[PDB]
Amino acid sequence: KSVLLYTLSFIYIFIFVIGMIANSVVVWVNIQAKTTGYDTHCYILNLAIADLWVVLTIPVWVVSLVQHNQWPMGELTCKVTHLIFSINLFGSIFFLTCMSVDRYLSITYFTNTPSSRKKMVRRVVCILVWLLAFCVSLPDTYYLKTVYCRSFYPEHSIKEWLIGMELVSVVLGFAVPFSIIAVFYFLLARAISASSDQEKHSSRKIIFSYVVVFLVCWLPYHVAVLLDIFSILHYIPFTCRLEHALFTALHVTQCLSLVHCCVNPVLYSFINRNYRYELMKA
Amino acid sequence: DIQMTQSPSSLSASVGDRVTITCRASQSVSSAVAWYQQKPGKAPKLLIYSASSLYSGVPSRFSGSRSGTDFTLTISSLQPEDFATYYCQQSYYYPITFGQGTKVEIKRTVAAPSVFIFPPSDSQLKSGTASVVCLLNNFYPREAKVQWKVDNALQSGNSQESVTEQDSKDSTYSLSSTLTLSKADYEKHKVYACEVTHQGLSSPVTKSFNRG
Amino acid sequence: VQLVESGGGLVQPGGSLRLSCAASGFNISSSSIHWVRQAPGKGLEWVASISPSYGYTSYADSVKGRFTISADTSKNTAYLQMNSLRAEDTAVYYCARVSYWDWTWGWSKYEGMDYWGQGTLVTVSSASTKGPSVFPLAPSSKGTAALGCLVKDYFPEPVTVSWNSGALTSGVHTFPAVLQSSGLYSLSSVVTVPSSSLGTQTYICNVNHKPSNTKVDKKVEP
Ligand SMILES: Cc1cc2cccnc2c(N2CCC[N@@H+](Cc3csc(N4CCC(O)CC4)n3)CC2)c1OCCCC(=O)O
Ligand SMILES: CC(C)CCC[C@@H](C)[C@H]1CC[C@H]2[C@@H]3CC=C4C[C@@H](O)CC[C@]4(C)[C@H]3CC[C@]12C
Ligand SMILES: CC(C)CCC[C@@H](C)[C@H]1CC[C@H]2[C@@H]3CC=C4C[C@@H](O)CC[C@]4(C)[C@H]3CC[C@]12C
Repeated sequence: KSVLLYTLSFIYIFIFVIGMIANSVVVWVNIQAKTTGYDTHCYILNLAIADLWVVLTIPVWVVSLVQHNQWPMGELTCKVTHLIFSINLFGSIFFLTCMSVDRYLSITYFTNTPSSRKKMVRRVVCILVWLLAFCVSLPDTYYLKTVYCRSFYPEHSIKEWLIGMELVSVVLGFAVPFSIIAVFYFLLARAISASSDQEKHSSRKIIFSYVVVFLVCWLPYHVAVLLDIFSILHYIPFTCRLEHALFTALHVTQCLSLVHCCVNPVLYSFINRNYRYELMKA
Repeated sequence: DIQMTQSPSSLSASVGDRVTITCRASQSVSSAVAWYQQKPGKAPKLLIYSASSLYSGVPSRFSGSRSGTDFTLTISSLQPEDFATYYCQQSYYYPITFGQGTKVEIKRTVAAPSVFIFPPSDSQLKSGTASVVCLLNNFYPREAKVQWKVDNALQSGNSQESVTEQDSKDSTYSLSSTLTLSKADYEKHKVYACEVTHQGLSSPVTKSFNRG
Repeated sequence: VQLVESGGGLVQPGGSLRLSCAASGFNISSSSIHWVRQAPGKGLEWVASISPSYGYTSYADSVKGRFTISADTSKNTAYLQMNSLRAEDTAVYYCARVSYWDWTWGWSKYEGMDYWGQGTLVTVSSASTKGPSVFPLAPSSKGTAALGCLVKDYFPEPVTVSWNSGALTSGVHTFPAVLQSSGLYSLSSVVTVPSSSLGTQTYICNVNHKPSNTKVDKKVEP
């Protein structure tokens, strides 16, 4: 068992390093490009910031995990980290959702809109997404305590609360984002197909990756969590093999999930020719 | 509407000289500017787009910059094919507003204007409208002052001035000022005159003719 | 990209017109189409713009409530309809494309008009066709004399003047037409020749007017 935890620790260290470097570079280039006459996008900067915060919080999780699931730090760290991580993760997911619809609208609706109006719209959307992410994340930390750091929900209906929270994490966390992103990237692909000039410059094998990496990142984790919750409901028989399999699956898929943090810079900005040229210039 | 002033209004630089044209906005526009080039009676082309990017196709001589809300177009060597007005556009705020333009013209040495006076043909007197013409030929630079004073009685408010474009060979202009009156009014007066003042003239030249 | 305009022509004041810019070589729906106007011998001006996809049109102040811009994607075309035209609308209209690129969505630049069509003169003049009247600017009394032909009261433009059956082409100037107050154009064409040659070789100027196919060979002589 300790072998698995050590392997996951190594993977986490690698992910932390890569994500930190990539997000820092992206943010720096985004800040500096505005002096060269470019028009950088607010969503990319906010997404980079959110990924940077999650990566910064990873080390606390690694330290807690290596310590045989013990929690040496106090309750203050419990609350602060479980709040920061959740807020940043939800913000990143919501920005990935909003970015697809913005990209699609850029080719049809915003073709003849002055830059000032679209800039104002983008700022409003960014503020709204940040506020919504914080509001959705707050309840989880609202009832988090340590004594083993975990959540102690109200007893009278404790059962419901569990599933309650889970539903949100699958309804507003992965279901709707995937639905919207897939639908709007398919529509964008169709719109590019309709035109002829755009075909030569752009490539249709990048949008498919955009819409598939989300699944590759967040489907195993959610299915594992749903299996765990169903097990906690005693629907599945209680067995040592089953509990061990669930534990291993949850840990490995959690480790895989954070790859979502370090794969955004490589997928949304690095492959962009203009960004690469600007980076080489800088 | 965002007002965009542009200077200098008119340039004069010989081939090979550098050129600099400045565009001043009113509010702050973030790098949303462009510079075109309208040849005489032709569709303008896009020279520079965004703050400083160069449209693919233009020679490397043309370049742009930015400083707060003041933009500038700089040309290293002014090739003979670069003589045409350049306009300044901003795209940040609708409605889009262009600039006045800064015509770039050939340069040469000062040359005096040849002045001539032409009365109206007796045949035109039948129509009842009499026109007299003062002609300035083969002069430089564009600036030139022409005035009418019939028997020392200054006339103003009724006259048409027309100038050509830089001559292909000599790079000189040519100006025509037409004075229009009525047959009775022309017959009433005794003598007519045309006075020309120019940079290449030490003193004004007054060419006068009598009605008979 | 081969944008081409159409339409245009003399229109009585207060009439109406419909200019059409028909694109090609690309889909119109992925870029906005603007209309630019240039008054005779003046700077450019903006008129209207349209996004063919969902039709979000923005107009200029001088044309607000008068000019309607529409798009047809089934033919890659845009149409500007103008009504209640005033005397100040005399100008030349171009249609421009504000190119948009998707392959740089994340890190883009403030685009600008790049492909312009040709002009289409729109003369809103209440006058009618007329034939030019040629008058001789004879040489002065008294080493190079000058003489010319003044063509007055003609409409519409243009007019071509050649001196002595095209024999003379050096020292001959034809000034641009000037719109008189009455609304009929005037134009002087003058050439300078040696003083001695006068009185020996007869000089004649050719005034040809295609709109009324009027040809006049005026014999200028002192
Ligand atoms: C390293 C690590 C990575 C995780 C990756 C994803 C989820 N959790 C991780 C986690 N833990 C476990 C789950 C609770 N989670 C709270 C939370 C709030 S919102 C949220 N998202 C759920 C998915 C949805 O798509 C977006 C929102 N998750 C954080 C704490 C981690 O630390 C392990 C603790 C030590 C041990 O495992 O013993
Ligand atoms: C308690 C804190 C650390 C967790 C709450 C999330 C933090 C990270 C959030 C809350 C409000 C957020 C800010 C809200 C708005 C903007 C403007 C944008 O143009 C750049 C990012 C920036 C400056 C955000 C940075 C991240 C931020 C500070
Ligand atoms: C994260 C999930 C659950 C919610 C995602 C909702 C996002 C995509 C919604 C929230 C507010 C919405 C914006 C509200 C207002 C406008 C202005 C309009 O002129 C264009 C569309 C636009 C820009 C909307 C795009 C979609 C939008 C950004």
